Amino acid sequence: HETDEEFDARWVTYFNKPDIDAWELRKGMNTLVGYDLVPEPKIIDAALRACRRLNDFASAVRILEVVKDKAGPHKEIYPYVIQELRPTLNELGISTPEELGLDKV
Amino acid sequence: SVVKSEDYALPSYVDRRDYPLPDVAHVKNLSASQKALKEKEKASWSSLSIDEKVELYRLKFKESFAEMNRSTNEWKTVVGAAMFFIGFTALLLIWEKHYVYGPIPHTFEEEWVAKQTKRMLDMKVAPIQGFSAKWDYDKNEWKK
Amino acid sequence: MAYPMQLGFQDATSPIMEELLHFHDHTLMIVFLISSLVLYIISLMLTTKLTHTSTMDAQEVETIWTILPAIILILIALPSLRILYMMDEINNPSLTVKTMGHQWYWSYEYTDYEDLSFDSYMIPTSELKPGELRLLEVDNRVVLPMEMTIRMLVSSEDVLHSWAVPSLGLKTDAIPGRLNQTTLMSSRPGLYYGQCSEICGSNHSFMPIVLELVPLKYFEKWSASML
Amino acid sequence: STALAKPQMRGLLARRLRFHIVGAFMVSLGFATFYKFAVAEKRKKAYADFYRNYDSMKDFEEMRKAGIFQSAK
Amino acid sequence: HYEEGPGKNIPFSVENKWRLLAMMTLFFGSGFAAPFFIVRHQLLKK
Amino acid sequence: ASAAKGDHGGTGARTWRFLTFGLALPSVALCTLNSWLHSGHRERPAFIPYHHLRIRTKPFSWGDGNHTFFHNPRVNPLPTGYEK
Amino acid sequence: MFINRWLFSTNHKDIGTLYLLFGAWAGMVGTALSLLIRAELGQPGTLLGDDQIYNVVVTAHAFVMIFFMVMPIMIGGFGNWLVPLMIGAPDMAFPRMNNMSFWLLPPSFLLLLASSMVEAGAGTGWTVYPPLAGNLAHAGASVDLTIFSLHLAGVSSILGAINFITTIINMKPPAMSQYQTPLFVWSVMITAVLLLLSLPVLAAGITMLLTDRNLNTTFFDPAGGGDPILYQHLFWFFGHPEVYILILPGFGMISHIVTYYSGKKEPFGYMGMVWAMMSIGFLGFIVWAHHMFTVGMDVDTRAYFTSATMIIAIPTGVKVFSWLATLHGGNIKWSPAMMWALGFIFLFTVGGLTGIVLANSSLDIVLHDTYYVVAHFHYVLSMGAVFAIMGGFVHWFPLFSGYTLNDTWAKIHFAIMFVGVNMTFFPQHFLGLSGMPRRYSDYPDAYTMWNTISSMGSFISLTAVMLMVFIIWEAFASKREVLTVDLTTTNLEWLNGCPPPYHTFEEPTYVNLK
Amino acid sequence: APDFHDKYGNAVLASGATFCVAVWVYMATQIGIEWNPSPVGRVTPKEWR
Amino acid sequence: ITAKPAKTPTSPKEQAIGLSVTFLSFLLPAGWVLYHLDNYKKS
Amino acid sequence: FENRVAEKQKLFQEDNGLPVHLKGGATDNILYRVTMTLCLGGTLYSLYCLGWASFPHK
Ligand SMILES: CCCCCCCCCCCCCCCCCC(=O)OCC(COC(=O)CCCCCCCCCCCCCCCCC)OC(=O)CCCCCCCCCCCCCCCCC
Ligand code: HEA
Ligand code: HEA
Ligand SMILES: CCCCCC/C=C\CCCCCCCCCC(=O)O[C@H](COC(=O)CCCCCCCCCCCCCCC)COP(=O)(O)OC[C@@H](O)CO
Ligand SMILES: CCCCCC/C=C\CCCCCCCCCC(=O)O[C@H](COC(=O)CCCCCCCCCCCCCCC)COP(=O)(O)OC[C@@H](O)CO
Ligand SMILES: CCCCCCCCCCO[C@@H]1O[C@H](CO)[C@@H](O[C@H]2O[C@H](CO)[C@@H](O)[C@H](O)[C@H]2O)[C@H](O)[C@H]1O
Ligand SMILES: C[C@H](CCC(=O)O)[C@H]1CC[C@H]2[C@@H]3[C@H](O)C[C@@H]4C[C@H](O)CC[C@]4(C)[C@H]3C[C@H](O)[C@]12C
Ligand SMILES: C[C@H](CCC(=O)O)[C@H]1CC[C@H]2[C@@H]3[C@H](O)C[C@@H]4C[C@H](O)CC[C@]4(C)[C@H]3C[C@H](O)[C@]12C
Ligand SMILES: C[C@H](CCC(=O)O)[C@H]1CC[C@H]2[C@@H]3[C@H](O)C[C@@H]4C[C@H](O)CC[C@]4(C)[C@H]3C[C@H](O)[C@]12C
Ligand code: CUA
Ligand SMILES: [O-][O-]
Ligand SMILES: [Cu+2]
Ligand SMILES: [Mg+2]
Ligand code: NA
Repeated sequence: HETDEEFDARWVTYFNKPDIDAWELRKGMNTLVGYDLVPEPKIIDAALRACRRLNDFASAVRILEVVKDKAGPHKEIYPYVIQELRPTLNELGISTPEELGLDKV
Repeated sequence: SVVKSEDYALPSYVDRRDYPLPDVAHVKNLSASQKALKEKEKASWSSLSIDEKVELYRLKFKESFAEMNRSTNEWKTVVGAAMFFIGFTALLLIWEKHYVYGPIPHTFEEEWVAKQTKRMLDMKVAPIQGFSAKWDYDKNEWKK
Repeated sequence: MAYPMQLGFQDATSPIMEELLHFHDHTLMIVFLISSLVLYIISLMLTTKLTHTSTMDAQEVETIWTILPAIILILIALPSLRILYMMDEINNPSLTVKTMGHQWYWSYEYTDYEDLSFDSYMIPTSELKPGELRLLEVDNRVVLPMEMTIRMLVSSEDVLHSWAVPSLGLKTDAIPGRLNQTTLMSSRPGLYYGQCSEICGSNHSFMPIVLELVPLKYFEKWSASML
Repeated sequence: STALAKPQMRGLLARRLRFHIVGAFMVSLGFATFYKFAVAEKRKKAYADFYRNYDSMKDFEEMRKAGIFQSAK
Repeated sequence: HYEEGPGKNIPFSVENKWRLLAMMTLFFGSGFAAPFFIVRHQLLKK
Repeated sequence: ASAAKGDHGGTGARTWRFLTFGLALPSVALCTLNSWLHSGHRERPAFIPYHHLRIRTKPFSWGDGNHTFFHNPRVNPLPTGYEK
Repeated sequence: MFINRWLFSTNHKDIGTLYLLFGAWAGMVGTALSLLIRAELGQPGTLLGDDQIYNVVVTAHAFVMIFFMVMPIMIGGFGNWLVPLMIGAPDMAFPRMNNMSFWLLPPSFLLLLASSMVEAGAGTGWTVYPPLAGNLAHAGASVDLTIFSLHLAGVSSILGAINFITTIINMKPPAMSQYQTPLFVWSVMITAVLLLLSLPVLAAGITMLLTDRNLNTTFFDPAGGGDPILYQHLFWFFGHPEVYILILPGFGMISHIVTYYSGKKEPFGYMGMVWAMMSIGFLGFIVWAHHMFTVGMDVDTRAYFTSATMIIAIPTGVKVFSWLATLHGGNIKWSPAMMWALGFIFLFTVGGLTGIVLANSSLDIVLHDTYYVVAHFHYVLSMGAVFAIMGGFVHWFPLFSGYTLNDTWAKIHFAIMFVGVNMTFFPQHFLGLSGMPRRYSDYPDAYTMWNTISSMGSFISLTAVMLMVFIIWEAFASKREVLTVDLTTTNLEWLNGCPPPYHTFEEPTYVNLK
Repeated sequence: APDFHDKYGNAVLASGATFCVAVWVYMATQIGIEWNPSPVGRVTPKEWR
Repeated sequence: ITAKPAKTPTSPKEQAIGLSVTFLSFLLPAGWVLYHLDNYKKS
Repeated sequence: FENRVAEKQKLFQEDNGLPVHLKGGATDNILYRVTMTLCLGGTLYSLYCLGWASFPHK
């Protein structure tokens, strides 16, 4: 059993691998959203930068979507996450799902 | 719209909130314009227009999370149709009562039941709770 | 007898039937609780957007879902077995009566002193006197003394039957070549009804039991009257 | 108005389950008490009250007078 | 070898939905009707 | 009999541990419960000096010669009856 | 080619399809019988006749529902279709003997039909107890045709059991242990062991009844020193295992359906589910005399059978809570199959709990041979076994046929059936507590209201049965061909497409040992 | 785009519930079904002997 | 599950036909026997 | 006796398309037709006997 801190660090390291490939990016996110947690901003940050290195803008938006989805009714998680990620979102030019209108049926 | 039947042996696309990054892109065969957009995507995303970012998203994914999670009006059809068929069943029961069943025995006639009821009270049927317990033997009436 | 729209047991006429009523109340509370908890948990599992789809460890929670049902089972079995052994206790009766099942009626024998025997047939619906009960009355009732311990012996002269009186808590199968014993004690005078309780052919539905419980002195008068 | 504080982000499903299993226990406890009053004790009182001053001879005489018996007219 | 694929791995044809409806109606209907006609047979016998 | 269970393919430690904890020890636990329910002393019967019981053809080589090796005063009478 | 394919089959899928067709047809017969029952009881008085014709109907209703609908559908149908696919095997071990297990069933059913057409039928109860079932109270051929019907059904299932055990032990990939096989495969294996051991005892008992009726033996006749109660022991030594046989494949299907539509790769607590099924199977052999608490047995024996029966609640509760824990945390897909399975979990639990009420031999004195027992077993059969059948049918119909159902229609069908079975059977608890006996064509007047309501419920379930037929027609009529399904990584039976080719796994799977 | 349930679901639900209630009420009250309710609070006992 | 569009779509009118035929195939034979019950108990 | 298994192996592995129950030659076909005719005729006859036994007779 690892601390939260050691769990988060493994996942940051995972997504920060410079030559992570597309398969590993998808495996990573698809595995992580199976757990009973919303991933820490430091994890999402590394995953978004992996998307940048893989020239994959759409998956970056999708990752913000599933972060919001994993919070379920806990409406305060996603705005806190976006707040913590706004520097990265600006640097990389990632538009949020809401800014793209992808949050409306 | 009529797809392939080696599909069962190949990775396929799925919109699943717990499988956010499916095995293949939504759009497999890109046009020249779409191919050019993918090239632009290798540059800074800040240089992408909103319309272009949405198009990158729609190349990769079919439905957004909000779209795949939408509620529907199906329950109205299901509940209403079930009530219709349960209603139709009562037509069968009406038919059965009209054409199949004859009269029930004379022991259900009102006077028989009145006498039967007294005889049951006279023998104190269920006197602790069930039946005679609910008769007032002093006041000669049902307990109020 | 049963009455219209009845939901539960006929009112208890014997001490053992009262014990069964209280034991059923206890067990039904547990049945209702477990049923409702399972229904509740189903709704709980189905009403959240939160997910957890990776492997879950089962070991810890399965201690709870074996130990707690084990304790509940013991809490049912303890009063259940107490009543069982109560029913079986030596009680020394003051009267033995035999009943023999037949297709389709019962006969009764009172042979402690006199050699009294008679047949007991359902009253056909077309012969019921006004206010009598369809499918339940007999021509000759089982006259018995109230407030006394009675030994009933049950057998059959043809196929299986079963001799039952629900408000006394009684059901004893009637098996040819076998003499089954049960004990009967009514706390009250009155008329107590039951029905053949093992499928026995054409008129299984139509061979009822009717006990007629009276004070001892009246039972003795009735017996004396049969000489 | 300034910065949002970090909400709980881990174990949300487990937290919901624990809260509602505890709640279900409380309700079960509650209902057990209702049922004992309204059903089990009710029934114990009804039988005890019926019999506490019950006169079986008087009961028989009433039934006998109403003509219910074959053997005692 | 045998035919394979949807509508081909079954002992009845689904080539025509109305012929199929007749078949299925005869199939399930005959099973549902049989106990009523056996009851009538026993009642009529004696 | 095939008993009523049914799990081979290449027998092994895992299966026998499964049997140990899933059948054998639960049965011991059930029998342990059953026995603790039915314990509690039974009335010791009237003493009768039957000649085929409480045999003494030679004193025992311990004690006073007249007590069996696991003598229980509550339930084991001497040839002369229960001790005080 | 048609005769070669469908009469001479040696193919597990086609033989499974034959069983499914046979079981569906039998379900219509059993449904019609159940409606005749509830028509007789739907108002006070007599509709059809006395208890003989009525109890020929009751007896046939039970035999058809158990031997010709549930077991052929679950074991012959889903078992043959799914077990080889789920272990990557190219067919069953004895593919030709498998076809004989199927073709013994139309003759078995014909013998049951014949029993009801000759003389006055076998109005015995599905238990067929002597002396009522003997040659004085049931003279003539009806009961003997019934015995022979059971003999053929018994041989069918015994050979099928031998086939399933052998297939499941011997034909997995060499790396797959028994603890890597899916729970439905486990459930069929355990069911097959119960059949192997229990049916020969039934066969012994009904053969002794045949010789008492025809060769002047007296196994059950006291005039010769025989005992009617011996028959009951022999019958119920089979008949309690038989009800676990009826539900175990259902448990296995429910495990797969709940796992699938919770979006999970695996059921919660796999080894606990295996343990629980094996425990239930074992305990199911040592409890039979709870069908005999009123026959005159000694008190200590009643105490043992009360206790041993109740202990089965412990492994069964593990399965119920494990299904709930499989739902837990799922991305729930509210498919029609999921609705069947959720209805199963709750209604099976109610029926199991009234079974635990009946296990108490003191209370069973008053509840035995009453409608309380009927309520118990129709909750676990009409709302357990049948709900698992309907859930598996709607779930796997696109695999077997290659076509999708209309989900909205299937949900409507579930809704109608749910109302119908509960209206039919819930009031029967009141009828039982208040003393209405089993196997009665008419009842004292006080029992009218709940019999009236119960019969009304039975018509609602009839409307559901009719609608199902229409729904199956609509699917074959419209021909929406399946493309893909989700979760194939943990549902191997789907990975050869819909329907799979006649021969699958000609090249076996690759599974290594790390 | 609107599906079958958007277009018709409101009408199916309203008409279904209306038909079902009306036909069961008719069946229960107008065709001579004998429900045999409790005589408690209902029947006047009448001399029988 | 995903599927191709129906090869031979079944319109609401076709469904009303299939449903009606299906229900009639169950109801009419049983109805005929039950209607004539009295006619059977007298022969 | 001499071991003639190899000649039966050659016979029953001949690539003639015949299923195993017919691969022995014309005798197999005769025995099959006898068996199936007795089975189907016997079954028809059992159906006639049902019809006869289904009504009051003798
Ligand atoms: C889906 C709908 C289809 C339509 C068909 C019906 C479905 C069934 C739904 C029906 C909803 C059921 C809710 C609890 C029913 C208890 C009724 C009762 O008063 O029972 C009384 C007892 C005996 O009681 C007595 O000896 C004294 C009774 C009188 C008390 C004093 C008050 C005097 C007036 C009485 C007024 C009535 C009180 C009721 C008060 C009501 C409290 C809830 O009878 C019995 O034991 C019968 C017990 C049967 C054993 C199964 C129990 C576990 C089921 C729990 C989930 C239900 C699943 C339903 C099956 C599934 C249901 C969804
Ligand atoms: C699918 C079929 C099926 C199943 C699975 C069962 C399961 C059980 N049955 Fe039943 N039974 C029948 C079909 C079935 N039965 C039939 C057909 C008859 C009548 C035969 C005839 O006479 O024709 C019958 C008759 C019958 C009798 C005889 C009654 C009589 O004739 O007088 C008894 C008595 O003990 C009994 C008990 C049980 C018990 C204890 C279970 C247990 O296996 C149930 C266990 C399940 C649970 C208990 C619920 C889930 C558990 C939990 C949620 C955990 C917590 C629960 C507790 C702590 C209690 N059954
Ligand atoms: C599996 C077993 C089973 C099932 C499903 C049923 C279903 C029903 N039973 Fe059954 N019944 C018995 C087994 C079963 N019964 C037994 C063993 C007895 C005791 C016999 C005796 O006493 O000797 C009995 C006794 C019994 C009695 C008591 C008779 C008496 O004591 O006098 C009654 C009365 O209401 C009754 C009614 C019903 C009703 C209304 C249904 C309805 O719920 C039926 C509704 C219809 C279905 C559930 C559909 C069935 C069809 C399918 C599932 C096929 C689906 C097709 C495909 C998937 C392709 N049954
Ligand atoms: C009251 C009167 C009742 C009368 C009922 C009569 C019922 C049925 C008539 C039976 C006709 C039987 C005809 C011969 C059957 C032989 C089956 C057999 O021998 O099956 C073998 C498998 O069973 C095995 O071994 C296992 C061993 C062989 C099993 C053979 C069993 C025959 C059936 C007898 C009944 C058993 C009942 C048992 C319990 C009492 C071979 O299986 P296949 O799938 O064929 O081939 C596989 C290929 O790889 C072989 O090369
Ligand atoms: C007085 C009135 C009495 C009425 C009594 C009946 C009462 C209730 C009837 C309710 C029936 C509901 C049936 C289900 C309807 C929804 C089906 C559905 O929603 O399934 C979708 C339907 O599609 C589509 O067009 C829509 C297709 C809709 C088909 C609707 C057919 C209705 C038939 C009714 C028959 C009633 C007969 C009454 C007796 C005369 C198909 O799914 P996919 O294949 O994934 O998608 C393919 C797309 O290309 C479709 O566009
Ligand atoms: C328990 C399951 C059973 C479910 C109940 C079935 C529901 C009703 C189905 C309709 O059945 C039809 O009813 C007609 C009456 O409406 C009958 O015609 C009969 O009555 C007519 C009018 O009196 C005459 O014209 C006909 O000649 C005479 O056959 C006809 O035979 C019968 O097929
Ligand atoms: C040992 C065996 C298999 C473990 C494995 O190899 O994976 C496991 C599987 C199911 C387990 C059993 C079930 O979880 C049910 C019971 C749970 C209790 O917490 C202990 C005893 C209990 C009876 C368990 C004993 C043991 O841990 C079992 C039998
Ligand atoms: C109702 C009947 C089938 C009855 C049966 O299956 O038992 C079938 C046979 C031929 C069918 C007709 C035609 O062959 C096809 C047409 C299809 C249209 O969409 C409906 C009407 C349409 C004009 C059909 C009406 C109806 O479905 C018919 C008449
Ligand atoms: C029911 C059966 C007898 C069947 C017969 O009459 O043919 C008998 C034979 C052996 C008996 C068992 C054995 O006597 C051992 C146990 C003795 C206990 O007093 C009751 C349970 C106990 C487990 C018995 C239960 C039951 O009476 C059994 C199983
Ligand atoms: Cu006598 Cu039933
Ligand atoms: O059999 O329960
Ligand atoms: Cu049992
Ligand atoms: Mg009985
Ligand atoms: Na009736």
